[PDB]
Order: sequence, then structure tokens, then C-alpha cells
Amino acid sequence: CSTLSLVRFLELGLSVACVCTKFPELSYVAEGTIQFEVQQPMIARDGPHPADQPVHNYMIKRLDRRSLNAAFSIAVEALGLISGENLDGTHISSAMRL
Amino acid sequence: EKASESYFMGQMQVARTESGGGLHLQLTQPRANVDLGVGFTAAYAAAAL
Repeated sequence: CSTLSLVRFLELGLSVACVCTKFPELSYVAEGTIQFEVQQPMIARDGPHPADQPVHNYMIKRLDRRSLNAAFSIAVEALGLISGENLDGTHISSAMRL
Repeated sequence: EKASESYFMGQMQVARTESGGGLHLQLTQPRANVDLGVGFTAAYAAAAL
């Protein structure tokens, strides 16, 4: 036979790049935007800064949604024995079930 | 050099002025310097291109 050597993500190296945190209700709250800006530094230049509008140093960052998929097909003769529907008391059918 | 120049830092003042429904006050802090070194006290030179 052959085993399936599993691999953990946290035990890899790439994990340094991203902070992973589980957010259970996200798919519900993902109907709207989250929309948090971050910052922007600014030097103190000499000379008086005009009394105008352009004082912005808070560019906005918006969330993007991503997913993952998989396929896990199961045969028809399997769930028959699994649910005990197509089963009888013989030793044979209690072996195929295993 | 170690003591290139004196540097006097004053106190801060504000300018409380409202303009266009928004409070706009600026900060100011007067400064002053003097190079307390007889003869030259700082030299530079072009390193790369």
C-alpha cells in the first residue's frame, strides 16, 4: 500500500508572510465592504501649509473575497451498505461494509 | 564634527482658524542655528554617479 504523508501549513516556512486568523461568520458578513484605511506619514515642511482641502494621508484598503473547492464523490453501492439499507445478516455483507 | 552647530528650539504656537465648516489650525515652532566652529566644520564629497 502507500500512506498519505500529510503536511501542516503552520509548520511550513511560508507562514511567516501572512497572519492567519479564523473568522467564522465571514461569509455572512461578506455581503458588505469592510473598508479600513491604514496611514500615511508626512514631513513637517517649513512655510505655512495653506488652509485648503488636500490634507489626505489615509488611502483606503478594501477586502477581497476568495474561496476553495473540492470534490468528494462516493459510489452508490457504498452508502447502501453504510446506511445498512442493502444489508443482510451474513458474514459476507458485514465484511464488505468494513 | 562632534559640535557642528548650536541649535535653539523654541516653543510651539497654534493658529486657530476655521475655514469652510472645518477647524484648520496649524503648528509652528521657530528655530535658529549658528555654526560654533572656527574654520570649516563639515566636509562632503561625491562618492558615486
